[PDB]
Amino acid sequence: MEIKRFGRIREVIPLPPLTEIQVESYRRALQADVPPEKRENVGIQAAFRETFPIEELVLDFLEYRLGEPPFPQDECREKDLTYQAPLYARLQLIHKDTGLIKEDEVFLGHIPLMTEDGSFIINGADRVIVSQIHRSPGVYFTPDPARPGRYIASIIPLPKRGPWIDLEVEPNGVVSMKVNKRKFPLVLLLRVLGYDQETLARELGAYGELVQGLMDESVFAMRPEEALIRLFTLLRPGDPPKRDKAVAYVYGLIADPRRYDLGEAGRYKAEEKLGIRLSGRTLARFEDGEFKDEVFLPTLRYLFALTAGVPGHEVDDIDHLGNRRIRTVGELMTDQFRVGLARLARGVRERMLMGSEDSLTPAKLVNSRPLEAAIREFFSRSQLSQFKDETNPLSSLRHKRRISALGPGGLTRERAGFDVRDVHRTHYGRICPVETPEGANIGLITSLAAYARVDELGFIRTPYRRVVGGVVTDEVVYMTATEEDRYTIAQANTPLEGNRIAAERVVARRKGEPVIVSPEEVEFMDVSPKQVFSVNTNLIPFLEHDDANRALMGSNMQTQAVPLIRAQAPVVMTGLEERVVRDSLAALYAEEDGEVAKVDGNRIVVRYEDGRLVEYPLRRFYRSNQGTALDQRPRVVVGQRVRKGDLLADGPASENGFLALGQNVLVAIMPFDGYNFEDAIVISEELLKRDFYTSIHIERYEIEARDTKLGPERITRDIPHLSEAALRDLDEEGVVRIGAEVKPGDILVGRTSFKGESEPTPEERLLRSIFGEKARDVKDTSLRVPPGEGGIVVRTVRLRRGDPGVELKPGVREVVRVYVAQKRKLQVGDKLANRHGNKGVVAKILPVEDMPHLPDGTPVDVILNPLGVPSRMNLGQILETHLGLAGYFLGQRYISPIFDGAKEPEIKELLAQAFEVYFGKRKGEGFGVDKREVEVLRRAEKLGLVTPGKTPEEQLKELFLQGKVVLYDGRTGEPIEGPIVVGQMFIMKLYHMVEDKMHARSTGPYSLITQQPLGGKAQFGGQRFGEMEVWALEAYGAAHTLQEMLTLKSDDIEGRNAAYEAIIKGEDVPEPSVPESFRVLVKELQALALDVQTLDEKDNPVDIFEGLASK
Amino acid sequence: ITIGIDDAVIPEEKKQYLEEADRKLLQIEQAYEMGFLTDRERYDQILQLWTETTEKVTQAVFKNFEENYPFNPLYVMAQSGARGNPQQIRQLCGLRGLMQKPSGETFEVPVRSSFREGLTVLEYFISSHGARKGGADTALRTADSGYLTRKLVDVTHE
Amino acid sequence: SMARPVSIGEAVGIVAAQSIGEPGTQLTQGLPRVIELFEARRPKAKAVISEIDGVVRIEETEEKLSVFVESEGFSKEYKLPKEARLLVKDGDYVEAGQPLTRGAIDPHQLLEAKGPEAVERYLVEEIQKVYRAQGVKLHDKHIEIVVRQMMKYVEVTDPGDSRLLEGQVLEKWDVEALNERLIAEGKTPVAWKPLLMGVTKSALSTKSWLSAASFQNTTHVLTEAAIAGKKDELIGLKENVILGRLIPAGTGSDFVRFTQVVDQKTLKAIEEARKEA
Amino acid sequence: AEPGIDKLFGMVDSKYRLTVVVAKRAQQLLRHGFKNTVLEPEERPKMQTLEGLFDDPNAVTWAMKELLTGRLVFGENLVPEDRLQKEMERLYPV
Amino acid sequence: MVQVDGGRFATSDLNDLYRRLINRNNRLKKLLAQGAPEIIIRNEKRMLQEAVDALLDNGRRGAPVTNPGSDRPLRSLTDILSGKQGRFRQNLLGKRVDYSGRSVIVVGPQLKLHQCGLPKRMALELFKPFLLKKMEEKGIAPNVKAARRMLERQRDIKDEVWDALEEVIHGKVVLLNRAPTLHRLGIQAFQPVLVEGQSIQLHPLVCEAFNADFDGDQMAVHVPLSSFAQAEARIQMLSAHNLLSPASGEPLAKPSRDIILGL
Amino acid sequence: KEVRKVRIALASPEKIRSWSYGEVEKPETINYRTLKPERDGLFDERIFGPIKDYECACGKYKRQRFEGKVCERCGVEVTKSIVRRYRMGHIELATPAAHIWFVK
Ligand SMILES: [Mg+2]
Ligand SMILES: [Zn+2]
Repeated sequence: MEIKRFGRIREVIPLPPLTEIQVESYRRALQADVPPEKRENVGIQAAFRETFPIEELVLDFLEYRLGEPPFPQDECREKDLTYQAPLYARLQLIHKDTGLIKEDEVFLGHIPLMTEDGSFIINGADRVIVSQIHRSPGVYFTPDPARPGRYIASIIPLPKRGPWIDLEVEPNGVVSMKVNKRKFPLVLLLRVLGYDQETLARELGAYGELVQGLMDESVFAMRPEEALIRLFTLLRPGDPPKRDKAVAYVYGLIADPRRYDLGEAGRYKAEEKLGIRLSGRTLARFEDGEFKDEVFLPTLRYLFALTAGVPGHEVDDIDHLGNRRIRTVGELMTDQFRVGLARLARGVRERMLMGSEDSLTPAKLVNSRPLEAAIREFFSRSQLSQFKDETNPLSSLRHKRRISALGPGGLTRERAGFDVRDVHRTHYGRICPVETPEGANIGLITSLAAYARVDELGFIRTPYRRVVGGVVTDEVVYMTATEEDRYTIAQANTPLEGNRIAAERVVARRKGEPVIVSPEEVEFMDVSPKQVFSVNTNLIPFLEHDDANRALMGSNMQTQAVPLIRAQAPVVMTGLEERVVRDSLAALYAEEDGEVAKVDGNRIVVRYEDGRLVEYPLRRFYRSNQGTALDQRPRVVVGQRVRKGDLLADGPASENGFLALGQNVLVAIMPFDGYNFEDAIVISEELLKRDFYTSIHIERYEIEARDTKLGPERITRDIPHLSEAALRDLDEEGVVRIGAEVKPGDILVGRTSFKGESEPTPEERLLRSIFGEKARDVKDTSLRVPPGEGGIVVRTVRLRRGDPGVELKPGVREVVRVYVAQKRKLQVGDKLANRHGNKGVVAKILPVEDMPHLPDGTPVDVILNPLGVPSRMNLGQILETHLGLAGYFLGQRYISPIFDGAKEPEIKELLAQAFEVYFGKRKGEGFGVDKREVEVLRRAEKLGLVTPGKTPEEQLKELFLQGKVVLYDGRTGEPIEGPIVVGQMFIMKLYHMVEDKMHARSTGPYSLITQQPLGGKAQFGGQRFGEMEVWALEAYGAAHTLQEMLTLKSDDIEGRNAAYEAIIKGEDVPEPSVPESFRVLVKELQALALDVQTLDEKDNPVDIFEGLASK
Repeated sequence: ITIGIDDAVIPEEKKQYLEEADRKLLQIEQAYEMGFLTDRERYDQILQLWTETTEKVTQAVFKNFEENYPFNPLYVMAQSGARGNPQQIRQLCGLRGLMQKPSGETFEVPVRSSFREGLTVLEYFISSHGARKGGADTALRTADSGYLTRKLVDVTHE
Repeated sequence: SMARPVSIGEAVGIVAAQSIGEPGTQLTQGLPRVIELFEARRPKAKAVISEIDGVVRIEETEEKLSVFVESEGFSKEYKLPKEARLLVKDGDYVEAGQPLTRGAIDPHQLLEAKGPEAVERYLVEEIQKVYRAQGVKLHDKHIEIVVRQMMKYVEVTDPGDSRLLEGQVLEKWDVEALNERLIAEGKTPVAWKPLLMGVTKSALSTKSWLSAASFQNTTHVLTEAAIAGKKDELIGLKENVILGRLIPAGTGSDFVRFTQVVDQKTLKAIEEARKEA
Repeated sequence: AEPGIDKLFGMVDSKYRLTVVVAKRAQQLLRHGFKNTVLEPEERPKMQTLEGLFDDPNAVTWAMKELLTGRLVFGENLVPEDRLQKEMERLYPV
Repeated sequence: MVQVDGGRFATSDLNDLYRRLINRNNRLKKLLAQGAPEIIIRNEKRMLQEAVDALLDNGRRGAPVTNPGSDRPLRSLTDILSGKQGRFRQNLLGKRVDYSGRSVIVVGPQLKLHQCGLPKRMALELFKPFLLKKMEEKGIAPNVKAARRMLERQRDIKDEVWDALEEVIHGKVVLLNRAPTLHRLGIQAFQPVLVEGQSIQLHPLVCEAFNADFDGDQMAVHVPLSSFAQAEARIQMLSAHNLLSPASGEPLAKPSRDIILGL
Repeated sequence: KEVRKVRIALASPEKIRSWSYGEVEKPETINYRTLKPERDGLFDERIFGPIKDYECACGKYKRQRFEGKVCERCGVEVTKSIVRRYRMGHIELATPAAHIWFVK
């Protein structure tokens, strides 16, 4: 078919690997490939270098090595384990004196391994790690809020690597250090670092107004070690200030590279800022017992130069992207690993002080529990360790490229301001400005831009072409925001005559500001408009006619699509719909050339040109995290050549390598009989006739069997008082056979439970002894269907204790897991959307003959309310509809890139040809105009739509060029009184439906603790009844409704029992006397040694208990 | 009642008003070239000029709708009061106007286009600021509103 | 909601609070200014008003702006910074309570100057100014209700012949009832001062110990429950909800809680059987 | 809308009095199973089924119709309720 | 202190408090019974005051005592009374409720103003006891037990039970509700009409009073039980008798988008 | 009748013992082997009434015919068991103790 393209911009680079951030970060963090002598000082290697040796008889570090998972990935997710490798470390416990070198190869727990696509398999659950942004370390300058002419000089290290540093101006003229919420002088530390009045007046004598304000000679009286004892009394009051204690303490806080570290990126930023070059990444150098200089006096000079108004000295925005850095997954596991290593370091420091000083294997010197517990806790319960979403391939991709600011070392929801939610000036091409969740998480959770890459330092780099003269090059350099801040970059839409720029006066960003520039001062140029937004936002065609709000809602709503069993690629695409399917790691592609050997529904054998006969298995009918069918339908046939990279098998939610989320449906835009009122959408039965919008959901159930001290549990084909008629589907061991359908409440697994000893009621015991159904030693614990569900059992899993590689919580004998699927069609009350955010629930399915229809008899399928458009300013769906109309009548698809696509007159040309191929064809069989269209045509020319005097054919041409065609209501035959717009539209189907929503309850189970009805729609119960509803009831004053709401429909016992008894007795439910809550409150108050006197109006002490439990 | 893209009719006085704005901006920068005014009052006069031209083109749009297409569905929706304010109709036909920074200071260059004529990328990156501000304000607003009602009904409860 | 005189026994205050807090989710100075006027706290642009009437005699030195309100014998002088955008001119006789410069007014100053009534009128005017500025139609009735609830508490200046103590706080009704009893008992009445307090404090200082006990600061106000040794009267609603009782409103109002119904014929027979004895 | 609701507001000064009146009347009519009505067969609240026409089971419709007629004296302290109950049970048993 | 299915006892900490108090108290009774040296007498009285403190409030003085092998502190009487989950605040303001239901909404244009659509499954699961009483009152099942276990199977749903169901709802009224309820029109009363599907139909002219639209918003539904509650609903809370704002007296059931458009 | 006012006040040990049906002595709630509430403990049914209606734990009467008479062979009388809900015991201290609220 014809696949037309558009656009006048040819890009020079392709898109990078989209998930390269996660896998690249972890692969850098591991170095499991490299020989150990080349393991650079980064990640696990760096942590092992810094935390070793142990100093107490000395043990140090040689190298590490990674083992292997005992099970493959699918087996690991089958048995619900963690895909991990053991870590071994070569160790040399070396006593300095006796030369005893106990060398060993210790075992240090397990490390979770990344999957191929970039996920993690933790206990069978599919999880993922999201990056965490924060402020970069280094040195910064901020305006002092209290003193407006002054500033605060901040120095911030790595997180959890020491406190911050606040250089401040005291109200006199001396400057002071604020550390650990405490103020103390700075000349004290100058004296400690060896700076007398000489050096201060010798170097900083340019601005003596604060340097002679800084001057005091009493600190120059005391030496650096006496100043050290002095500051030990200062910052640690109520402590014995020995000189050795003070040296050790302030070495540990200031010159310790083991507990304190300036960021390497922060060191680089400080080196760029002050122009100086640092030796180390600490605050002081512990040398000769004392300390020596790192960066104290250039910062002081910068502070005074900014204080004196010297040029080249500027405060820095904390939200500027040159000052905030990302933390990938590898840094996170590195830091958690560092915490575990410090924990085991202090553990073995404890253990070094015990034991015989000779008989020590290092294996018997170390534990593995705290490190493994640290990593396991981080991968299980930490905030960034998200339960990975896999609804569609795009949703998994977006959740892989998410960026948060929350979590540890971040921000809480209370302390969240507005600028943290705001889009900075320099997010351009680095963070998508429109893709974010709404709600409380707005402005914090986001995603990376498309062409954005991350460096090793943690700064977002961005591609730009250079411009040389009036010529743009073909190379391209990545930059940060800081390097972007010294140029003048023109846009990408600017016209070019070859590499010569075609325009005269260009638009450009100078320091992120729009400005009209001559072509000479252009140094750089954007690659493509696609470098602005994210990959979700880059899917929406005609983005330049939609508001940011509905674009946000559409871009988020595309993730919640559901794969269809007869899916479709859209008729309007943006070109990016194959790179996402390729890099999603869902479909299957040919590595090597050759021929298709064997095609089957479970595996594909290919003869390669190498001659290696390779067979790919096909993951077929895979349950998602959220109960979505995943499978790889094949796409080729035996006896057919391939190339390197051809499509072999169609992955989930895809079609021929294109992305397939919804369906291309014909739709007209008009109000229809109130069914369109407030965003409700109307369909035809034709969609359900030809299986459109049909999905498959696999629900997984579970039941455990364990050991009970009251007699352990067993699973069998027999349970007290079961007819076999209610049992005809189990196997001989008890599980249902594969293939049977099941209704709600029917038994999946029949599990016994050995009974305790208690009392049953005498009447139903008498019923059991009179009817003829006695009791057994055991009672029922059968797994039945929760109500409303149902369907076909597909796959069973029967684990046991006593199998290889099964690891269960103690007590458990065996567990059963059952997979049940169902094929959901489209009914009333399901929620649809299209890409421009115009969503809504379906309202009323109609028989097809009611629906309006074209003059040829083709009926429309979906109706849409027009009035949801203009208060939203999302016009792009109308251009989408026009293009879909042309593509319907010509049978061809189109690609319109973002911000460079088909404008009006090209669509006018395509609609002209489509009008030809429609109307000349229907004229070709001898069918001219109708009376009805003549009437609506002259009524339309009464509205200034067509110029009058023309033939009806030319007017119909003009209406078709307008994108409106005539229509006839199927209910009544006459035409609609105006021309209506209609065309094809790509429409998805959203994830949630009524099945995990709709439930209702009359009576049933109760709380075993509070006697309330149950909660959650899964557990049969009733609704939460918030206090605002109580306020509404009091505003109506319907009092007895409120009282019966608080007791009779709730945790009262006797009232609800009498109520049910009276209703089955068939009278009015009576009114309770003393309140159940009243009575228990009186007894709680009397429990508190507090008499409460319930009175009448005349002080007679009225009893509310009727002397029931009172002597 | 349907919506076509041709229903968003652009009146021809838009570009003429923009020409007058261009030459007045020229004259303002020319007066700044002689130092005859500060850049502060220059900024102020530019804001003044763009605001006045915005009002003028909105009036032009509405009188054009009343003149030529009284049964245009967009103007019908506007006058009926069912959906729409005049500002939304101006954003669909005239110009978007001006947006401001996260600091709240308004940019000295406006959006020259509607949604119908498309947008330059830079204009979208400008208007994203105000859109993000509005969404954040609503999401902040909800819980504090419920909180206010709670304190009020607690003090008046009798 | 019925375009008619209100039925007896309706609960106004819940309707009042709901109608006030409903369009607050459509507010962008806005909702903090609304909260400020409900808290009656110290404002930001604390304008200064007149307290004693007289003419305005401004004095403009280049570094200090002073003003002199000048009666027949009282010249009260106020000292203002230079940025204070005024409201008056020199040689202007103004009234007490009327402000001199721009900016909002602290309500305690107005309580000193013009008593409680202009305070209530000013609060109503401010809140209606905000709500009409946002384009939300709302009858002032509910705001009147809650601001009358705000001015309920009074301070015992000097106890006199009373059992009570000085500096004590109570409801205006109780000091009025006990004072009119005192002048009916031949003893001297108590002197009380009108006392504006904040809305959270107005809910805090209530006499119904159950409601305030349940309300908030539940630890120490439960220690106040331990303190109490008092009786409750079950006047409000919250106590009847928390004790689960039939609330005294709507159908539960005591004006209509015992309304009998009967037919004609058997009523006549019962009455005849009554009158024959 | 329930019929004659504006005229029902025309009868009693207070809507809550009307509410407790119809509630108590419905309770009486349920406890003596509609044989102690004041209406006529044509005044009975009918209910149309596929079988035909029957008396309505909801007592509240009967109470509203009876109050629309004007045969029910109401108020407070017309009689102590106990003797009302005894002679109501005596004249109208189940 | 009750037995959960796992063998554990869901246990109030007050039982543990009472046990420790009884242990220390009878221990010190035995200690005074012999005439012990006074030092352990002072220490035991110290522990006695500590224990009765922990019973009155674990969590005032020193460390709040926990169980051995638990970081979590206990729950004393003050923890029972006070708090967001206590008696006073929680257990009367904000609860759960029988006879309820939850669904999604959808427009129904053909209804009258005081009507709302109910799915047959929902009305079956709600009006069950009335249906039981009427099914016994008809000749369909002898007692409540036969009618119960014949409604147990969904194959047995004949047409007579639907006739009984539409009998017993004649003039009954339910309550519609949407979180969050700002003002008193957030809960309305409605007469039900049975429909198909799995969704609550709704009249258009009330949805803007709810400030609710059909973007997928959920909904809750309750049912009053007493005839008193029925009259309380049908007079005041019925939507046909609530047309003007209690805020300022304007018609909240005014027309809206398509209606005003057509006119 | 009906309640109109609620007065809260102090306590007194005599009224404490008036509310207390008896004394609690054993530090055991119920059994674990037999799940029986032990005698003179926290869940001792001869203080707080039975668990089931109209029955004694020895088994003298299982019917409504008697009411309130204490069966001596177990110690529980014959009643409705919901008096479990409204019944208190007491513990006599060896030495008086401070209600810590007035302290705290
Ligand atoms: Mg919604
Ligand atoms: Zn026992």
